[PDB]
Amino acid sequence: QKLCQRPSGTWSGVCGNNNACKNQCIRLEKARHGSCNYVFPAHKCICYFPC
Repeated sequence: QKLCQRPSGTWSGVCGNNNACKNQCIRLEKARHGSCNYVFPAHKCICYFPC
């Protein structure tokens, strides 16, 4: 198991707080993790799934 990233699901916008959208992913789209991943040109909450 590692973490695979997936931006779309519950997230749409900017990455406000790591823990916030992490939890949001896990609750909504049911990810394992989620954080501000720096994709050009700005941090977005990318949800991390177990892969």
